[PDB]
Amino acid sequence: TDPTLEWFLSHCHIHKYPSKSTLIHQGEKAETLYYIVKGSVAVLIKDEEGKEMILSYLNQGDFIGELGLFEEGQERSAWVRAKTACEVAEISYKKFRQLIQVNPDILMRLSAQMARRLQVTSEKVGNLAFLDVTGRIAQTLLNLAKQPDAMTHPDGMQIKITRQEIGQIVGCSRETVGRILKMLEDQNLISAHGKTIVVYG
Amino acid sequence: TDPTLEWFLSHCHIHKYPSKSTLIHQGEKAETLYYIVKGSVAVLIKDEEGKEMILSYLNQGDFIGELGLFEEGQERSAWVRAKTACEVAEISYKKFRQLIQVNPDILMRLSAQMARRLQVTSEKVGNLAFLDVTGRIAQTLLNLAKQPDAMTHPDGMQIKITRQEIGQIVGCSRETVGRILKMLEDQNLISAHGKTIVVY
Ligand SMILES: Nc1ncnc2c1ncn2[C@@H]1O[C@@H]2COP(=O)(O)O[C@H]2[C@H]1O
Ligand SMILES: Nc1ncnc2c1ncn2[C@@H]1O[C@@H]2COP(=O)(O)O[C@H]2[C@H]1O
Repeated sequence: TDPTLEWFLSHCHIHKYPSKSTLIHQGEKAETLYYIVKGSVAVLIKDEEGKEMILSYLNQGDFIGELGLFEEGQERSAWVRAKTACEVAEISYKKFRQLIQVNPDILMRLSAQMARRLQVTSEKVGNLAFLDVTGRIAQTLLNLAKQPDAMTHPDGMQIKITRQEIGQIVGCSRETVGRILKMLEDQNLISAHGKTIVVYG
Repeated sequence: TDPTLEWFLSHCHIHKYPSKSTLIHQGEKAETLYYIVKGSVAVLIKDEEGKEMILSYLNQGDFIGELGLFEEGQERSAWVRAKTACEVAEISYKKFRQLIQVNPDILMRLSAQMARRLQVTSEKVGNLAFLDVTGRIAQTLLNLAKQPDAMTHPDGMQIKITRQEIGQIVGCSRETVGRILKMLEDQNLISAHGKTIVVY
């Protein structure tokens, strides 16, 4: 059982958010911490022209908006959009800091999540620096194929994903994803038809 | 410095490291936490080929090797090499977790640094994804103009970085860096005198 989590949750005010709604806006003054009770969200950044890139998918049990907790006057570092319908707990940093005194184990949990996120984001940095847009998309297709939800196909592995989700992962437009996917098909690397993509061998 | 910091340091061993020496090797079993008492280090990762990429620079007052602390059986996520001569304090994770029980404020200081690192690293992800090699270099020069080792100037400030270094942060060749540094000079954005660049 987890008494610490119930204790924490009891000090928050829980709300429901339909999918696609924005929970956090980049630039806002940060004064509250969030905790995903149910559902999943996408943490994303945009460029001066609206092109989006997902930094991470966050799910049940994950804290959100923790980056502004340690210093005053911080701004939210990214937008957070509900991927599915969510049930999110919210609490002011001020109240949260009071809880940390009563039981530091709650901070230990938050920090464990921050360390994992740093490891994963550093990994992305490596890829963005070493691969160009074509390689980024190819490697993404390979990783998707290696995932558990990836189905087995007569000629390799089959994955389901829209050209737009791929664009969000690599940080390019869906039209760009379209051109590269077309090129990859001509090189006999994949087979794209509808929302289904077959990765060969 | 303050009493809490000094309290933490009294439970550590302080070791000296010369320039270019490796403090942490990627893949090692993470069992120790470090604190930079004096000096500077670089955090590096690389691709299947051996090409190095500078993830970050850390300085006096920064903790290092904190990532493997929250879960046992983890490997160091990167290589950490001394940029200058360093004076680094170290303590076992086991002993550190004990200190947390006495005074959690020590964990707060650590977590604050991790939060900052996540912000900076995420920003780096944005730069690499949305900026062309030229855009990256212009930004990097500014990020470097913010370093503690940067010198002032009657026209902006100055850095003593090399073309290999810049290429390692941005993700490009020494040649390309030169090519781009040249352009930025024509456009009156910077001025290079040897290994010294004056960022306006
Ligand atoms: N690299 C990342 N990985 C995971 N989550 C992140 C990352 N960058 C930002 N976020 C989350 O997005 C939130 C935006 O608001 P905050 O900056 O307060 O806190 C941020 C973290 O919760
Ligand atoms: N993105 C990053 N920014 C700053 N320091 C980092 C980053 N990634 C790794 N490190 C540091 O490099 C260390 C490598 O060993 P650890 O993984 O134990 O701890 C890591 C952190 O101390």
